[PDB]
Amino acid sequence: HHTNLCPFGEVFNATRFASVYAWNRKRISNCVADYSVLYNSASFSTFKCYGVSPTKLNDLCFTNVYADSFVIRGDEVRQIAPGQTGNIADYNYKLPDDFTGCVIAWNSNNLDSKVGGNYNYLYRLFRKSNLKPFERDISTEIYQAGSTPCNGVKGFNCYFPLQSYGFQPTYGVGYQPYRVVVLSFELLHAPAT
Amino acid sequence: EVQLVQSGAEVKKPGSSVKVSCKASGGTFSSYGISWVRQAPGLGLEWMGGVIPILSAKHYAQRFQGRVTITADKSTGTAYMELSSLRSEDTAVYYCARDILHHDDLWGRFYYDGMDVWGQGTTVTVSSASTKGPSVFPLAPSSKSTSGGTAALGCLVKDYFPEPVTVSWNSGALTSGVHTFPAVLQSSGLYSLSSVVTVPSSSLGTQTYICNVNHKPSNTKVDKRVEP
Amino acid sequence: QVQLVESGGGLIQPGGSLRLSCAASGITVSSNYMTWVRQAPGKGLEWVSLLYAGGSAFYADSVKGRFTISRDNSKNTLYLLMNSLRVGDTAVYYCARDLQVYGMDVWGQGTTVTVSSASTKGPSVFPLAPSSKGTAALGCLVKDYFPEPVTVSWNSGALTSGVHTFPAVLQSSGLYSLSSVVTVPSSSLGTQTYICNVNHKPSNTKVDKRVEPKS
Amino acid sequence: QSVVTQPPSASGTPGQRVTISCSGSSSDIGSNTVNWYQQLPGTAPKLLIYTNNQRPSGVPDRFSGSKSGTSASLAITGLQSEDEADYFCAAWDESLNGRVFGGGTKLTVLGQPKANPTVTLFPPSSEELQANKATLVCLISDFYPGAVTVAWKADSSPVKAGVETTTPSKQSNNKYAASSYLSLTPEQWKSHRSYSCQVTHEGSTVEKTVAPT
Amino acid sequence: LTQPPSVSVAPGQTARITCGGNNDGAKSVHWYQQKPGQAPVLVVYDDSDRPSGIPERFSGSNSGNTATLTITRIEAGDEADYYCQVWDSSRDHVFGTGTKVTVLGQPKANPTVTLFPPSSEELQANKATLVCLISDFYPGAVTVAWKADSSPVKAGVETTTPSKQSNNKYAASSYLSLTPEQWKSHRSYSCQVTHEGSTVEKTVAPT
Amino acid sequence: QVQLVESGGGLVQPGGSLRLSCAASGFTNDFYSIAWFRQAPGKEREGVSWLSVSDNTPTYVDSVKDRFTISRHNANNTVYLQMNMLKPEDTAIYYCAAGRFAGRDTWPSSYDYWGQGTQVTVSS
Ligand SMILES: *[C@@H]1O[C@H](CO[C@@H]2O[C@@H](C)[C@@H](O)[C@@H](O)[C@@H]2O)[C@@H](O)[C@H](O)[C@H]1NC(C)=O
Repeated sequence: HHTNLCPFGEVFNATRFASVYAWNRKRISNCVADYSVLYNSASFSTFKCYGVSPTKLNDLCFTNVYADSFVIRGDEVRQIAPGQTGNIADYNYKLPDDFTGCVIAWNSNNLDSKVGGNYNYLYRLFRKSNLKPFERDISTEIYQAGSTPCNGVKGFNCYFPLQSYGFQPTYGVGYQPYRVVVLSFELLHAPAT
Repeated sequence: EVQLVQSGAEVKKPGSSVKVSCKASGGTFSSYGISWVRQAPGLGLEWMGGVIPILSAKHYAQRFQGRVTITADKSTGTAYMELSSLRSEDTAVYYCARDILHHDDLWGRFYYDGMDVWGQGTTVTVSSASTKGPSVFPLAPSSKSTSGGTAALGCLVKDYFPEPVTVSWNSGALTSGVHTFPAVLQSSGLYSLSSVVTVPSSSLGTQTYICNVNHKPSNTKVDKRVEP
Repeated sequence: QVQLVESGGGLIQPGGSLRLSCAASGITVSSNYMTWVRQAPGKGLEWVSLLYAGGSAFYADSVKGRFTISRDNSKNTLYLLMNSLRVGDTAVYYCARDLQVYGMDVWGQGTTVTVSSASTKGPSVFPLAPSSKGTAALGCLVKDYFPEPVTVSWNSGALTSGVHTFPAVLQSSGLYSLSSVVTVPSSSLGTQTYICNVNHKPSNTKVDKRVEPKS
Repeated sequence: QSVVTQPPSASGTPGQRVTISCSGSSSDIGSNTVNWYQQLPGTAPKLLIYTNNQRPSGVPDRFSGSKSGTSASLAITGLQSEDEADYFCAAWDESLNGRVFGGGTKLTVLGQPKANPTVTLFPPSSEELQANKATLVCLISDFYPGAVTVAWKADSSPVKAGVETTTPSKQSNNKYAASSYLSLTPEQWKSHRSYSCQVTHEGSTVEKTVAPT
Repeated sequence: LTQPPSVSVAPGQTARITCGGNNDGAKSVHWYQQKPGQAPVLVVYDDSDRPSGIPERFSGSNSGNTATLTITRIEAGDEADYYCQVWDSSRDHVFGTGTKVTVLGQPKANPTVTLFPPSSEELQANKATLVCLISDFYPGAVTVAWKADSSPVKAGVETTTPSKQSNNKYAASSYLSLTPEQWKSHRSYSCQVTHEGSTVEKTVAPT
Repeated sequence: QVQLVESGGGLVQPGGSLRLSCAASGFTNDFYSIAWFRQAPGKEREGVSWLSVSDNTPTYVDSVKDRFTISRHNANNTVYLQMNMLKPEDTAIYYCAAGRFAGRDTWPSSYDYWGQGTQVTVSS
């Protein structure tokens, strides 16, 4: 049967991913796919589920799924988790404390890195305050650290808030690109369906 | 308006390397990328690579990936482009321009979105041959180069390298009627051009015509008298 | 404008607590990467802690659980609370605003923290005999005293030229130790008597030690 | 092997409108902007359009861009003589991770007059023959439009060995010039009765003929 | 991060200070100058950038497994300690071990090493201290290694920092605290003092 | 509170077997996961086997797939890693880690609890 299979292809197998500061969100519903093959896959170096069981995922049903995808550094995968602090968790992508879903990551050094450097994926380094869960910031306003307004002038305390991930084939795993897919599962009680 | 002055023209031997400079203008690096584009003779434009100083970032074009280096010294505020293992097909004019950046927030990327201010370009020549002064021969006027009382006489500037060669007539005193043709690049790698001037046929027995060939790369000047 | 004035340093007994301040001018602490960096007496630089503009704090492994970084936006001052101190924490502590990619531009003048004992301990003086193997060097070991300084003379000041009193060490025990040597000709080791006069004023210590060749 | 494509040439009556087409794929125009450059012969290119259809300062509203899916178009209203140039489109293709320039489109304004080429053929000089070399020089000037084909003939038969010809170059009077050279041995020159330089321009040919002394 | 202990450059010449590590491509490099009794001052940021007001004599570079700071036309005002710091992880910073750039104001002088065994009076108090005294060396940069018989010893070592003595040379002292059993167990202990490639070693034995 | 107790290492010949054990103590429920990291001489910590406790699902790296076997005994609340057909490549300090999740990860920093390492040496 294939009345409506889950279009995880457009997310996991996407030809290009977003930068973490501008992470994408895909809404998934209607369908019905299996997560055993996902969890039993030898390609996902990270597969962490919170409040839910990855292999008992086939037994459960929900209302909605949010498929958040982006690219970060290797040693930043640990931030994609509830209750984390750091450059990514504070300024790029924040998971709530009551997060219900799975965090999936895999090494993408074969795709998102080229000789000389893949200086395309970006991240937010400066922000006046931390992000609320699932908040997205794409502003390029010159960050102000002094009392004087920057007014579009890159002066003393006035710098750009974004920087470039530079990925090369010889870099270490902690600095190699990793594509992340965050699946958020919604609420449901007494699944008789 | 700003200005990007690149380094002078270059002539290189296959296998060597060339490094072109491109001076910026004040605080150009602030919110302005820089691209390196070359254009072969009679061909189109070809992006080679670029750099973004504010993001401390740079990328390269597939064709030149693995044989190019693009640096940006922000203290001097200028960029460089070094192409190594040069081939004859790398003969082109190499341009440097500032690129206005576009922000595609949907995918979280930052690429170049047009280059308004351009540099003046840097001509780079790659040929296996080395320097040689030209052999200048006179192209004498006769009844077969004469039409309607006007005679056509010239000079053949043959087998020289590299460009350029400048030709004048009678130390510059004769300018009208002169037609100096662009040089041809022979299969041997040497250049050859010609410069002709049309004069009244009645002046052949009264005025002496001398072509002044100057090939500065070889430090050679030739003054060739052209007689009937 | 643009100043990082620090204060709060001094001596503090081991296991004690001490709080450092970093008054800022022109630069807003609450909207900057503010860090603390300490430099042990004569070693390199060791980053200690930081505070994000968003409130996230991070610490080095050598100070985790013992130090705490905070700030006050009304006073525009960076703080560093220090608990359970030991002699390894004795250093000159700096505060600096971090720009991450653009480094640490503005630094404070730095305050000094000395973690050692108290009261006053007199030194133990041991002779450094001249070796039996044209000149010979003998000295006195002024060991385990606090606080500085001690004065060392030779033969009640009658011997000055050739005397070299070395600066003292600060042992990890918090106590000081120094040595004073005088390089004499080898032919006089048997006919002349050498006595170092070590004085420690805070302990009212006056020690005269004779230094003879080792038997 | 290139992705972006433009028509090689384009014509337009003065004062009217022209469309230059730019064809791409999903990897460049699918998700990245496309800009347009104008380059005059001998000079350096300049930015004409930059965000599909934004105009920099100094670009009149006679130029307008447009983008729909994988295709782009440049329109030039009220054609003026100074608009005759090369037009390149370009977009940031990510598959190759870099900007890709179009093949270019040469524009020709039809207000200019046609001109037949002036051909002058010089035989080998006696000074070069004394150096055991021989070179026939055929100079072609004052022809518009800048496109000619040159053929050499030995006595009563064509020849291609030893032929070197230049590409057309725009002169000062906006006409074009080209030169062709035929290298011979001092024996090949004296053996034949005559040599001829044929210059074909717009279907018609002009031939000059020379003979040894 | 690994930095050389010290460099020595003639006045007016150029210094080069290296900063080595693993995977020095993605991460950036910053440099700091620390004059005596002064706070560090950022001299070079993001590999090659000079902040406002800092002389053009300074310059940086970085590629492979090595970054480099270049100080041209050196004056006595450049005598300081220079530290590198990477831009690696936004959760922590690491510094180099620092490099001393002695501007030469006098010729090179090798150190005079004197090693003393524990006194017979200290052993009776159930203590043992080896005293290694280093003096008359220029530039003021030395490293001390201790040895039991021929094995390296790291614990119990207390070493001063080089201090300028009267004749503008430098002095230092290293102490090895031992127990009388450890001192009587081995056959000999050694103090190894290195000063710009040269190495001076003194050895004492329990007799 | 939470504590990981580890034991079972030792010296063995090439081809021998060895049984490592990790005793989890201060967990309220079964919703946690266990990983085994080994730190070769000069190398970093590298995961070799994972176990989602609430799901009883194992995951092994390709180099130890058919040779290693991870399992959990319920009453003692202890996870075992049975290592058969050992090779000299397996010589490393082995650590067991836990985290409040159901899954697996290759990054040691993603685990908040660690037991004390046990030595595994495989030589002749
Ligand atoms: C990932 O891609 C695998 C490759 O299969 C090819 O791409 C997908 C989109 C299908 O159209 C398939 O018919 C193609 O041959 C898939 O086998 C796999 O299911 C994909 N999985 C996910 C999660 O995207």
